[PDB]
Amino acid sequence: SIPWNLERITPPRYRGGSLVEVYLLDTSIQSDHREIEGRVMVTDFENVPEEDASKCDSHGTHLAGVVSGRDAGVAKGASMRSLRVLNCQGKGTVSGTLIGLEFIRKSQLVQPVGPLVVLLPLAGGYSRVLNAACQRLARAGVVLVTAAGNFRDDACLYSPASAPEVITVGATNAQDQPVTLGTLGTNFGRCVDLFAPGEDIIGASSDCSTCFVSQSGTSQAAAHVAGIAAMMLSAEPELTLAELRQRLIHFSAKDVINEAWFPEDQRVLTPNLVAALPPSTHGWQLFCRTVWSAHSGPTRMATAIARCAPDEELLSCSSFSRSGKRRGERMEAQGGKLVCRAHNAFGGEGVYAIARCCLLPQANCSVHTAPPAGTRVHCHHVLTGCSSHWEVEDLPNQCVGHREASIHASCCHAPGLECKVKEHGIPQEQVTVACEEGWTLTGCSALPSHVLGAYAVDNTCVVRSRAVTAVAICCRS
Amino acid sequence: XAFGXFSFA
Amino acid sequence: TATFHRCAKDPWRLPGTYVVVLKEETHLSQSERTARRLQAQAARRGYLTKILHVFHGLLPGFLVKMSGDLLELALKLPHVDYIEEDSSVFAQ
Ligand SMILES: [Ca+2]
Repeated sequence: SIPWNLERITPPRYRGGSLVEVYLLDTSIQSDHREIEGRVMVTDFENVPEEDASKCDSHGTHLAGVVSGRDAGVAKGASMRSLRVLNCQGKGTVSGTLIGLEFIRKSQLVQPVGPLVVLLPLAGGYSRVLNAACQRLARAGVVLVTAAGNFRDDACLYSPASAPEVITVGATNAQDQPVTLGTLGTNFGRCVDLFAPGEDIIGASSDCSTCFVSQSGTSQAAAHVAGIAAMMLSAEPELTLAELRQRLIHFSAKDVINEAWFPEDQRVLTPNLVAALPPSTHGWQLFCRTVWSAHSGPTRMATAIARCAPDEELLSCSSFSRSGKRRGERMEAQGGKLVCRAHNAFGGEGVYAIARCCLLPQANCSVHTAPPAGTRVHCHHVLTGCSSHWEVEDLPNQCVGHREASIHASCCHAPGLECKVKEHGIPQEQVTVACEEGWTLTGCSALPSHVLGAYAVDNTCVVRSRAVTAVAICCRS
Repeated sequence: XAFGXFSFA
Repeated sequence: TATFHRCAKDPWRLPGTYVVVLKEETHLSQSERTARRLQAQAARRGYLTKILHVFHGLLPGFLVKMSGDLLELALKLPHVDYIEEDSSVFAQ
């Protein structure tokens, strides 16, 4: 009898949301449906374009039920408030959506409550202004969850999906595969934070006050995550957005999506995570996440930058180009905070900088750099990361680089932190080395025969080449 | 679907 | 230095309505003044405008219904950061 989706997000060991409020920006909703009646407040805020009743409140009601519905919801307790920014045909405007976002912030200022989660189950093309409003609303301390989009396309081309400082959600089906349906389906790529159930999801139907319907979409996927977030913020109300994002990732099912469904270039960029509720099993833990930059573009002096959230430390930095036309990467300070910067080669199509960002309080981290000598540098403190760059066109707490390259070590003062280094080499398209269960990958790099790049995938270090050696740095309390 | 609405159109 | 943006997905564009975004520290009183200055400069040129909304609390600025003919004029108003043409969003 349990819907496939509510079982899927249930963790392998297990035992809400009322202190938290969830705002929904959507169509009108049928607030008297028995799934949600008394749990949702309709604000009667409305800003929608003209067309060009059962059907009018269909989309929204279903999602309100997914978030908070008493029989089929994720966060069966939670309080909701709805704003109407989509018309009866499911259409809205950027301007209207801003006015809605703005309404939420004003409400909050006038009658402050607890943590807020905002579900944005909608998408248009890339919008400078909409991404900015989202960012600003996020910095004011509000959590935003949005749909990746349903176009079987790179989510960075759509807003709010592409909007910085927002949890963006793609959709998977009962077989844990990305939803694809003809030319439509889940969006993907590096602006997608994680996936969640988004096919055949049962919830409240506005046909009648006790009816149910299965609907599919990245909105449905995002709604599961808003619910999960409402529960997470009820248990730990002081969570920052960054702490919350690190928890969603850590508690996700990993390596369960077959990445063959996605275009070749987006596979590496797309996170293989399916959202889940936190376990009854939970003391402090080291959380890290992998952050891909925008592609640097082909300019000769191009740089890609990967940044962490304000309350995270950058513990390592690597890079990747599909061509292998690369001048590597370096950790550089910027507004008193370290960022990961990667350098394109003359004639390269561009490169990605790939950060490892971790929640590490009490860390005092610095960078130790040595110019071309092979080249070596150490923490004279634990080593958490090696990076390397060169300026030429071609070729024990210690980093070693190429004799012609500069080498950079990330060194942290973190008592209570243990790190070890694990090496693996072979004759080869991809070499791989994983931290042991209970350890957190902090750094991933290749020993210096021509490498395309290296990247952390969860707690596995991947090195891609055209006698290659993967090197993983792993830490724990 | 135009555009990706109501269950993948 | 003020720039213009509109949606790359052409069917989703909604010409004739524009979001005028002002620089970060601009005060609500200034946003309002800038909108009126715009309407006035437009009226002198024979153009009707309608100020639909004045933004404050997240971004300063305003939403305006006008012919795109006026964009060169609007980009030169004081305090303007950028202007974006309104566009469509859809339930997902
Ligand atoms: Ca994002």
